[PDB]
Amino acid sequence: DPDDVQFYTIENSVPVHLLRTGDEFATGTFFFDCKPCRLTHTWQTNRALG
Amino acid sequence: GVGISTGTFNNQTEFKFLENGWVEITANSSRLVHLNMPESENYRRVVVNNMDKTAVNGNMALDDIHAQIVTPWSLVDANAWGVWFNPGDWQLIVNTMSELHLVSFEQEIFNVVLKTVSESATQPPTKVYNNDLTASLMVALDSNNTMPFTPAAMRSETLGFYPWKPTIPTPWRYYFQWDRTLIPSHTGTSGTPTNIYHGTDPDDVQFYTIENSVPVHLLRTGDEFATGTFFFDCKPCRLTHTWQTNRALGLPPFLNSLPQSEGATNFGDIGVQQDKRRGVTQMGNTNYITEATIMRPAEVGYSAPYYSFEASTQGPFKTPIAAGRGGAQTDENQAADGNPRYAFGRQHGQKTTTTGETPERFTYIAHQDTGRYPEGDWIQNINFNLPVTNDNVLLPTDPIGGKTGINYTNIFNTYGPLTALNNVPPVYPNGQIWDKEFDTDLKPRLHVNAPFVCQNNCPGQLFVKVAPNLTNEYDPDASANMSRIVTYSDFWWKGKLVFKAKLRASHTWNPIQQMSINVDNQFNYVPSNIGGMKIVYEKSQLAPRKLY
Amino acid sequence: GVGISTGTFNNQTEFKFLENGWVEITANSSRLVHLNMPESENYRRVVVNNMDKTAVNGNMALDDIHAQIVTPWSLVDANAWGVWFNPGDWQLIVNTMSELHLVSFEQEIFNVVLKTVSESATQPPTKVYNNDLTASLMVALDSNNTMPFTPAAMRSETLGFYPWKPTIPTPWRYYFQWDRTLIPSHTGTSGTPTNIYHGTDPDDVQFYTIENSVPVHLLRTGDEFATGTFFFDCKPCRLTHTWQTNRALGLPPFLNSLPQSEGATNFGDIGVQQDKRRGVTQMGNTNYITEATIMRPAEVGYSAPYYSFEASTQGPFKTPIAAGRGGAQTDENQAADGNPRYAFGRQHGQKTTTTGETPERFTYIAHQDTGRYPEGDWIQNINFNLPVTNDNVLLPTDPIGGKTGINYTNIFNTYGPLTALNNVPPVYPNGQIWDKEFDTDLKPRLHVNAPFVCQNNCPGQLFVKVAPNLTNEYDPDASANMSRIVTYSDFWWKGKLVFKAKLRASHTWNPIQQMSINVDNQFNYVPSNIGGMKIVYEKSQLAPRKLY
Repeated sequence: DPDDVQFYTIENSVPVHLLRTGDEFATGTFFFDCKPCRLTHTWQTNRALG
Repeated sequence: GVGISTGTFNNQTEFKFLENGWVEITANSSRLVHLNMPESENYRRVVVNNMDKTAVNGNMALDDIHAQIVTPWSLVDANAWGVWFNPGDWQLIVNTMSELHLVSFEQEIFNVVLKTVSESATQPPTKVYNNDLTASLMVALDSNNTMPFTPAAMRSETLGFYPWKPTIPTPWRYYFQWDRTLIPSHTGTSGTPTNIYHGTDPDDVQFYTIENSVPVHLLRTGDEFATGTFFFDCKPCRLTHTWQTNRALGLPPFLNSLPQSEGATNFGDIGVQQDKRRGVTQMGNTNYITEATIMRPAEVGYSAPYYSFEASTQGPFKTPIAAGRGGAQTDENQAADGNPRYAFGRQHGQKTTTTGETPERFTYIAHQDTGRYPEGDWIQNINFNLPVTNDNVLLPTDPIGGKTGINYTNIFNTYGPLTALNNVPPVYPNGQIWDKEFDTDLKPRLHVNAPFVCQNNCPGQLFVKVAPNLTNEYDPDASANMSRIVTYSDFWWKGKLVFKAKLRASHTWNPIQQMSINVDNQFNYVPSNIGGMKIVYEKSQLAPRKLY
Repeated sequence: GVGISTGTFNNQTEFKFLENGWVEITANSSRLVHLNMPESENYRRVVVNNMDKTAVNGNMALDDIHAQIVTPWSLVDANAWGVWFNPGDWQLIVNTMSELHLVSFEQEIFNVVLKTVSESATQPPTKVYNNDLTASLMVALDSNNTMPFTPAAMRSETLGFYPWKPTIPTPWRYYFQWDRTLIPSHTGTSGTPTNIYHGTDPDDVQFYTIENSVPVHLLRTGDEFATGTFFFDCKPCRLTHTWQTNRALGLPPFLNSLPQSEGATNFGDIGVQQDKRRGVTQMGNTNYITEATIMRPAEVGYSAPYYSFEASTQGPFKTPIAAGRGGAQTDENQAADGNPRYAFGRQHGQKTTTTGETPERFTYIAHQDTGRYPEGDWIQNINFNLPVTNDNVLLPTDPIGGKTGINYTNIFNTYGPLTALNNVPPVYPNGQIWDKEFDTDLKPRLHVNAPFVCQNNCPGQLFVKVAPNLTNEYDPDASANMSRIVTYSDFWWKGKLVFKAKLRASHTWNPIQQMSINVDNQFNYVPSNIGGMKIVYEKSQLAPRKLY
């Protein structure tokens, strides 16, 4: 579907870095936004409530 | 005063660009409203019983039985896109903005006029129109939103869409509780299914009057009225559509062989045995990793029962769906459920000069691919032995209940904790703009009739009425009907809707889909030699957006 | 240094909305340029004589005789739309802005590399590529604009249009004065018309060298170069077209009779005898006031001689015209003069994967109706007796000079003090962006090749060259040819063009013409399975503007 068409190129969208031996690159620190993950499992079924 | 105008006409929409690509659209709309005295000056409690029509087995969906309160007041409703923007403005919004924010609303009544028709029943019976200088128009703004909410757009009863054409308000009426029972049947259902209108549960009874609830304003020519500014509370509306299906989420398979030559048949090829590939699935008992099989993060869209009528305390009703289909498979011919259909008149799009009383209509096929092709669906036994065997598959083709025109997709529902969907797109010009949330403990995730639902606060409705213009004879204790001087009023209504939009940015190499005039639609945007006008509907989330 | 990059790749175009609907577009373009050592290390003075071809009577327009100076330097030219914007960006500009302002330009050379090809003439003769770490690239920026201006876009010799495809600069050459005489003739012209290349007027001689005029920079890997920011001086470019002809200026005639019914034949009618109407004309001896006759304020467009070759000191040349035609009458078939034609290669639009050396081409038919249908023209004797008599009319049909394929329109010129025209519209992507004004006392009102002419100051040209990589043997007094080590260089070029645009506003009820992708053009904006790419040209003043 022509209205669903999206051709993306890296070159046109992100700044590109050329690194030679002497160079290096570093992303800085990114902080996430996420609810915590539980490390425990539950075992109670409707049959075991109350 | 008598010879002094109390207002200004303004139907100019202003676009004021701010910083960081934010525009502030302020839509001005002005109309001349014509209003007649009421049929009666009473509240009427009426029942509609078309039992005769449902009396035919197989016609239940034709049910119209209801009770309602008929009031001597008229409703001034301006909540439909067509009231505020023209084809020109819509193009601007839709082609260049990426999100819409409804900010506020204001309306005012000015340049009120009341005349009285006097008939000089002559040879050729004549009638003289005279100004009633001391007569009053009655205005009531239910700002505490006391009265039940009745969006006139679901009946194509809003103000009209053209600034140079006078309009009229609608007679205000609201639903009154009733109890009705209707058992479905079909062509050749022996007997007569119960079809009963039981009446009213007394504990569900609520009779409302304007007079007892809202402060009423009497305006004479010299007067004017203005609502102040109401601010809405609503999440923004996106002006872009999504196109990615579960089938298009994430990393595609790495192709071990790429076309060497151009050619519509020169495909590339994954190079690995479907039962020898790496990756994740949720088919614990299979080694086949295919695009239909590989794991996706959640599900875009859901399956819901189709042409499903449900029944509660007051008759059957159609089960609503958040998105229909259309595209590769549905056009007008590949007709489905979920797509809305709009019927309307000369004041809202039907060609002006057209003679004939058939409404003008259209089925809206959005652009966000979030629906379903039920025909492509299949259930299959968990053993997953593959060229599946007729009795380890349920196809949209096998009949359910032994009905040959019913399959499991009509009763199917795949909504669940992984469902992702989008709110409804705007329908220009016949669609409603905002809607009142339900005062229900748990609320609906969306409304299929307006992209904007105001939660905590909505503008109240505006009611208008010619006050009673009595004659010399008037006896309140007569069981007769009050006799009035034939009075009518014309007033100017001016409304102001403000939006906030954000400008779109290109992100792909390729161009976007834009609304544009062309040799085939051109004549839909200009008058006829007769001055006939029409307002063809348009789509709104033309550009794509990535879902993930 | 050796292991240190001296630059950054950037091909991102930013759109930054300001106040009051002004955007500031800043186009970043980055390419990898490949460059070879020069054929020779000398300036060469060469003449091109295709006398043999013009030797055929009736072929004068096929003339190519010229003299030029061939230089050991290459030109880095980035002045073509396609270098800075993609189909995506163009859509944004063109559909939503109403005027364009070219503000500045900057370019820089980084990450220079020089290698030397060493051939190990083996069985299968081999060649090793090695880095020449101490070798230098030579850069010269003629910022005082000393050298003669040579826009590489008139030869489709600009940097290429795709950021992921390496490119190359063009060998710089410039015109050297010559004197030539060619007498026109035709098929069957008895004899041999003089066709002489006389040589050079000594007082018109100007031999220029880069070395003697611009400061030259030697850059080694560790080096980098950057032009600073140059600001242009140019009137804004309109992104809208005009459509009104002399025939559509001002108050139309009042119609005394209007259609009563809709119908493509239900016309309205002026109700007054053409010789009995009021109004103004410039036909002092007539009482007929018609739409072709009534007075207009000035003239929109002008008539100029067509397929007119003029001759001066150096051969014949085509007379240029400010606008061609096309529309109601001209399409590819209704082919005319004034419309430009573009021929180009794989680096600038011709499909990448296409085999074959025929250039890719296109004739640009603008959208501003400011041209002429010479076929509709007529001269008529001043007595104005009306059904004009064959000898009181000169029709585009009667022959001039007794030639049957020539009429007065081919020699006609109606340019004068009432002429109103518009500058040339932008041609994406093959068109040139800016041009240098002529250092002439009186200047041209426009340039038919670029919408932007910088008067007082233009950015200077950028010249590049591999410096000589000599071998052990080198004798400056030998009449031979200097022997060099086969060296070549690759460097990254980064340019930055800034524009200022204004956002458009709707002013009509009806929508505008917008650029949009569709099922027929869609595949022109995405790669092939082969990775073939193409860049179809587009139009730019899509929306209308009122002239008066």
